[PDB]
Amino acid sequence: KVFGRCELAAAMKRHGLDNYRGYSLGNWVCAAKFESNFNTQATNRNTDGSTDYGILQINSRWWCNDGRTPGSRNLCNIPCSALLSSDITASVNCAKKIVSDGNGMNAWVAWRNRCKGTDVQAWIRGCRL
Ligand code: NA
Repeated sequence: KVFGRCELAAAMKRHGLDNYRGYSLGNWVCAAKFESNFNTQATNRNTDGSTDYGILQINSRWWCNDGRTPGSRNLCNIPCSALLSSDITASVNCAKKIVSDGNGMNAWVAWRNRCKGTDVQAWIRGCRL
């Protein structure tokens, strides 16, 4: 599923991402925009052999299990395929774990390089939230 901007914002808010760890909803929408283009099925292989999965491109080295990342942890205790569902619940729960790990949303390279410090409120403009 490819979410619309306001649809994803509303789903993220319902799942409790708005202001989670102090990151406004727009930060999460922006991160999903630049990580996956709002596509829940986005997968991207990294050179170290891990893969990023889903709307928030959660990595298989630490957070999910994909059975093909030797030496990997599965801290969200979830199959990586579950981060590709049209229902983003699993991705959000895992992102909550990720953003609490120490470096906040800097865990997402696209958020740090394309969202951090920008007018992230633009990402929720016009949404009935
Ligand atoms: Na893993």
